[PDB]
Amino acid sequence: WTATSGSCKGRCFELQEVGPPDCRCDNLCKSYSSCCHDFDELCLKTARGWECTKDRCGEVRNEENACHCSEDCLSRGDCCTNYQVVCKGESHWVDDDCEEIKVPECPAGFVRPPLIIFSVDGFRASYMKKGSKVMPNIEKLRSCGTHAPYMRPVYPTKTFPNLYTLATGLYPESHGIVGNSMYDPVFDASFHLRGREKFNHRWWGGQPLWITATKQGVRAGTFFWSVSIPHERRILTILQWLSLPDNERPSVYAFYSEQPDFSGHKYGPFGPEMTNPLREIDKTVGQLMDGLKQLRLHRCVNVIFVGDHGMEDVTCDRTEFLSNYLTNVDDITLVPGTLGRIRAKSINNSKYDPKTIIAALTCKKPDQHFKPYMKQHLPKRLHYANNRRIEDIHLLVDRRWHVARKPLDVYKKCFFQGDHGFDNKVNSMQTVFVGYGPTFKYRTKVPPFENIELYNVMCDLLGLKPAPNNGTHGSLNHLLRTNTFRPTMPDEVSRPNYPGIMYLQSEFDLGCTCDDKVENKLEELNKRLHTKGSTKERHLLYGRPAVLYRTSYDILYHTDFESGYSEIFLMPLWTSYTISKQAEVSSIPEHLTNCVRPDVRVSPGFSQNCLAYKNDKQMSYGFLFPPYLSSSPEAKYDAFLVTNMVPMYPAFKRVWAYFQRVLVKKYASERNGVNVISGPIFDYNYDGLRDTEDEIKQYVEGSSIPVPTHYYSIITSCLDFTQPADKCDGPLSVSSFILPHRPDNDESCNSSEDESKWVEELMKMHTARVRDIEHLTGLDFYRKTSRSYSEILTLKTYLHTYESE
Ligand SMILES: *[C@@H]1O[C@H](CO)[C@@H](O[C@@H]2O[C@H](CO)[C@@H](O[C@@H]3O[C@H](CO[C@H]4O[C@H](CO)[C@@H](O)[C@H](O[C@H]5O[C@H](CO)[C@@H](O)[C@H](O)[C@@H]5O[C@H]5O[C@H](CO)[C@@H](O)[C@H](O)[C@@H]5O)[C@@H]4O)[C@@H](O)[C@H](O[C@H]4O[C@H](CO)[C@@H](O)[C@H](O)[C@@H]4O[C@H]4O[C@H](CO)[C@@H](O)[C@H](O)[C@@H]4O)[C@@H]3O)[C@H](O)[C@H]2NC(C)=O)[C@H](O)[C@H]1NC(C)=O
Ligand SMILES: Cc1cccnc1N1CCN(C(=O)c2cn(CC(=O)N(C)C)c3cc(Cl)ccc23)CC1
Ligand SMILES: [Ca+2]
Ligand code: NA
Ligand code: NA
Ligand SMILES: [Zn+2]
Repeated sequence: WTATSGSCKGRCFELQEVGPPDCRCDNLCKSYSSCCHDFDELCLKTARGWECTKDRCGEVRNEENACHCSEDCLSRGDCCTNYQVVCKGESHWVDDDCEEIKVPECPAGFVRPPLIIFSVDGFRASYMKKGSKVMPNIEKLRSCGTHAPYMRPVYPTKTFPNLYTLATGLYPESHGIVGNSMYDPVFDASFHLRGREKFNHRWWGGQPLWITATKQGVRAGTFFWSVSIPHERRILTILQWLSLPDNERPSVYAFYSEQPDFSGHKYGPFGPEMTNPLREIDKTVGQLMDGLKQLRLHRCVNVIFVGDHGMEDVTCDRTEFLSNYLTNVDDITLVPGTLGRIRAKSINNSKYDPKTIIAALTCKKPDQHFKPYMKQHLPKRLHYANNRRIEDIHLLVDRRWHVARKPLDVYKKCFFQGDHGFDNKVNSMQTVFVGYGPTFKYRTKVPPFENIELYNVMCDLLGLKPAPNNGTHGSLNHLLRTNTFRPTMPDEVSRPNYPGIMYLQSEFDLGCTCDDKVENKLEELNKRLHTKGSTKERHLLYGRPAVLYRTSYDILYHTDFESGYSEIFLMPLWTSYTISKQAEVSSIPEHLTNCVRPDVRVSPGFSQNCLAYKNDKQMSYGFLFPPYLSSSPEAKYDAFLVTNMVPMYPAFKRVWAYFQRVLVKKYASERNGVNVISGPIFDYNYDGLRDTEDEIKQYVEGSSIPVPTHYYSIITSCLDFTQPADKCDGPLSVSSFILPHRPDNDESCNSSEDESKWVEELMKMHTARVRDIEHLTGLDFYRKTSRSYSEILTLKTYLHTYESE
């Protein structure tokens, strides 16, 4: 209930929100039906429109006008944004040459440059270039400030998950807004795009920037606008707030545009009707910048122009129907469209089974345009699993397609031509970032980055300490002229042991065999030097990774590779080796086919055993440093040490052997050598974080050998590929993956074919940032390079996407 009998006189767009039953005058009151009776009359004036004309100049102040062209309007802060151009001979901001802003040029009483966030919905990254002729104001921000050629949204590339990610620096799984539509089984409640449940504070996790600001005494504009308030009025309201006395004036502001998303859904991303919405957004940007210029704030304020996601061509005839796959289609609830989420229709149904639902959806039609996944099997780069609101069964839909339950859902709901929501590495889903202002760099292009990184930078821009988030603070320091946050490397927690030869062969009872019984002073000293780390500078190029948790591990050196061997997990945490462009691939000699060798530096009690693998009918083993890449027949024996062995499903060994035998060499040829770090990952509770030993759900049968959920590799080389990986003078180049360790290759529809037809496609899907592997392993890589730490942070957030230009 609202006693809407109070009045808005002198309160229009008030910054504090008044509590019920008293009526509201703030920019959100409409959306709650809580505005005072006179809100429209007083606060939403429209008379005479939004622009000054020649014959309004000097005019007597008429209070009924939307904006003013009277002589006192500058002092009142309520001129039409074009007042000085029309009435005072000034130029539009867009018409002025750009001049570097080396220092903030702020009026007296400004304690910091204010931040204005200009957010646009559905603004696809290619619009920056393709629409550049019809967006001169945006083009000037882009070319004169700091810009990325695109910014990567989070998955799902929907509106609510992305806008709230932008505001919090968190993955949707951590902030809680995991879709525009959600069911929370603990609340037993639904969140919708349409309605009143989406207002309840229990849905919203993390700490959004407006809250961070307020807690630390930085004043925030009310960030959100009821949909019916027109853009011109949003802008004028912002500019009016900018004229408040020092003590009352916010330091951070937001503007939101429902366009171009609204038209893009109707017309597709490049429909001819899309030009006008782009012109209109540019005009709003012009109005803001002209208004800042009139207030002498145009060289004081930092402006972020930022999108939530792009837009793809999608029409009703490209819909897959679950009714064509499932018999029991009435026993399921589907969240439909550009992603699919499936759960039981009734909790009381004990005949519901996810396993049979997944199988019925798996590789069933030759052209199938979606792929089912249990959520823990989704590519780890999506970070889309650790929330009770994310249904166990997920459908990843191909770009340009929809999934629906039954054909009736699509005609008792073609309307639309555009949609978004697909995999966040899809080109069409990429969106925009431009920063302009004293704190941003001048005419600077920065590499593409993820939207999770921006919360830290907005905090930096405002002098705030960010709440804990998923950005990597310092990875975007290269966007900024100053205010940089100077990160330090985390301290190593566990130091390694360096074991020497401590055990005789006969102390081992591992049930292993090796035909290594084939037998010299110069060569003997040589092998000893290798085992003490003589070749280590070759294979460990960036220092050893640091272990950031408490554990017991050994560094083991070899001619061809170095490893950090965990006495707790009984396998390496990491294995590091360098392959030059000139390296040769050899085969495993016939006599060495089943060779496994005890490692005389490591006790029997901290070793794996061959008997466990013999007894476990489901599990085989592989090696982290591959025998195919040994530098010599004698060095090959090192690759068969029990301390280089890891458990692998036969199905997964198909993937791994092809990576090891074919792809590593291919990369070394293409990249002029590669340094490789590989190892296991244990993430049984799918939180994206290293498991402790008590969380491991699966062991090699009858043993304490834990089974990894995933295998990772990090492949580094020189950015300037004219220099070899092992002699690189400058920036580095990386690609990584986190491959799911699965007992089958059901994920890959073409897997009955030769690995050359499917394995690389699987790996590309499971591409990863080095930072993702850090969270999953508790390791810290690139500790000893010649590069600055912020540049290394940028390299660790890099994701190799495998999309065309
Ligand atoms: C991305 O960045 C984010 C932010 O840094 C990372 O997320 C953090 O990870 C931490 C570890 O997983 C986690 O720390 C825990 O804090 C617990 C207290 O949690 C509350 O308080 C915080 C602080 O205000 C708050 O943020 C939390 O908010 C969550 O939950 C609410 C409502 O439920 C949501 O609104 C909100 O969206 C958020 O949900 C997300 O996180 C939770 C986990 O907290 C998930 O379950 C959700 O699905 C969702 O993803 C909370 O309101 C604290 O209780 C924990 O301590 C336990 O474990 C420690 C080990 O140190 C141990 O000492 C304790 O004994 C304790 O165990 C006990 O509880 C167990 C569970 O019942 C029980 O089994 C035991 O027997 C014990 O009794 C823990 O320290 C932190 O909360 C989140 N923060 C956020 C915002 O998500 C994220 O990891 C990063 N991702 C990647 C990939 O890097
Ligand atoms: C980008 C940014 C960075 C840091 C702090 N804040 C930011 N922004 C976020 C977007 N803003 C809005 O006004 C929002 C608009 N919508 C859409 C909405 O309401 N519809 C009905 C479709 C939102 C939906 C959500 Cl989940 C959250 C915010 C908004 C401005 C502030
Ligand atoms: Ca985990
Ligand atoms: Na076996
Ligand atoms: Na298959
Ligand atoms: Zn949309």
